[PDB]
Amino acid sequence: RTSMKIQFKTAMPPTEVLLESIQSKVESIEQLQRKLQHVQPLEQQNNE
Amino acid sequence: DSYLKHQEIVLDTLLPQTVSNQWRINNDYIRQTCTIVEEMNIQQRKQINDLEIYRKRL
Repeated sequence: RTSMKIQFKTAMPPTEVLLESIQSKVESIEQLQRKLQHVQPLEQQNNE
Repeated sequence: DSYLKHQEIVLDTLLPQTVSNQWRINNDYIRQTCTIVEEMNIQQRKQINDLEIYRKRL
């Protein structure tokens, strides 16, 4: 319960600090992934 | 994130390479279609000429 308190408070601070910086970069990285899924689907129809 | 941009651009280069060769094949077909379509037009005109010519003789 000391650990859970101490650690998870650190985790939540590390998470929210990361999240603020990395949720933006996630969206950046994840919206780029969706572009492969359309860049592939067109590729096949053109090859076909 | 930078790696993903190198990965993405490669796909769309192939989209163009396919696009160009696909339009290039169709481009060759087009000329063939117009070549023969004329020849068929020539044939039909000559066909109709005989059709009435043979009548007007008889």
